Amino acid sequence: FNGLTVLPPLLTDEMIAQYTSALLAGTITSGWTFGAGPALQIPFPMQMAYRFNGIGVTQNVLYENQKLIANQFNSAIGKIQDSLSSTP
Amino acid sequence: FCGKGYHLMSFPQSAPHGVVFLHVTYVPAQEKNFTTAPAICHDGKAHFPREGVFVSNGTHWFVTQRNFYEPQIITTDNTFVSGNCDVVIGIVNNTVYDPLQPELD
Repeated sequence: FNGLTVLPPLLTDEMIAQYTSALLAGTITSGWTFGAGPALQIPFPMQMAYRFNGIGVTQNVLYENQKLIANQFNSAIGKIQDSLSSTP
Repeated sequence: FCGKGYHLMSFPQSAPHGVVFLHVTYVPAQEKNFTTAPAICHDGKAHFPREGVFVSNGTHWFVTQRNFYEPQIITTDNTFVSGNCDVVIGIVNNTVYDPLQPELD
């Protein structure tokens, strides 16, 4: 070069991925609580029932369709990677 | 947005070239372990809590609001029924008292 430079970033890629994994583990095992204070563990089906009530659908609707709901979620997550890769 | 924790209120204060917000937040503490189930099966029908969670303390089942431990007896007032008790996974068994029976008016 002729006097220019590209100083390196303080957080390396590995440390950012570590932060992201921390957030995912927190949200899967503790829901909202870890963002308001001490992380309190709650079973994942009950956490999703909480969220269903949050959008105005009674939670029994989730307990009666747990199998179907899980299948739909898995199929969507599987199609996400293919979609990102095929999109130019 | 308005501070870390469940937001209650905020008070403004002037500064020479800006504002200083004094956010008042509520933060939980001193948590405790409990065993829980998604529904109670009684008389062949499933019961769910209207608001809160079914909490067991080792030998008895109770209903309690989610954000603060305050156990109550499971009654028809704080639960609602939906269908027979074989489709939900993890259902448990227990007596669901009806306050109208003991009075027998």
